[PDB]
Amino acid sequence: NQCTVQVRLELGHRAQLRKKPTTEGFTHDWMVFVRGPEQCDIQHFVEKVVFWLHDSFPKPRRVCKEPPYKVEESGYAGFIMPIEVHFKNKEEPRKVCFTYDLFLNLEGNPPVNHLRCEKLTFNNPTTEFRYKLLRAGGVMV
Ligand SMILES: CC(C)(C)c1ccc(C(=O)Nc2ccc(CCC(=O)O)cc2)cc1
Repeated sequence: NQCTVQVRLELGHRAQLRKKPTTEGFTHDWMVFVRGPEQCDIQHFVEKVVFWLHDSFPKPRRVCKEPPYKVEESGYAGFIMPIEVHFKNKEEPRKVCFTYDLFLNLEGNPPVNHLRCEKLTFNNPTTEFRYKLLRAGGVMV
């Protein structure tokens, strides 16, 4: 049964100036996401993604149960965004948290377009979960 499976997640964000600062004077539009690499379907092993926005947002616990795993909002400032990626796994681990640095372009700088690549290593996953990771394009090591 000895077996290690690796899968890849990409977290990222885009930010630029709003032309029309909003009804609460929002200077930026931004978008944060979680995705797989090209030709991988992370929906096979990802139950859901939860984006924990700033406490100042309405309903700041944003849940994507299916792709795209993304939040699009307007704001005035960057903040640290907890992101939880829940797995379709019956044993441990059930999820992984990331602390995402959602930063905006200030002082009329070009738009932000950032990607953070994360490798997840699953040691001795169950038969069922191993199947999901490999279906998603996971690789045995
Ligand atoms: C500077 C600090 C405290 C980290 C921070 C950082 C960021 C923010 C921010 O942009 N909040 C916000 C911005 C837009 C909205 C949208 C409200 C709607 O849909 O009507 C709600 C809240 C607030 C505070």
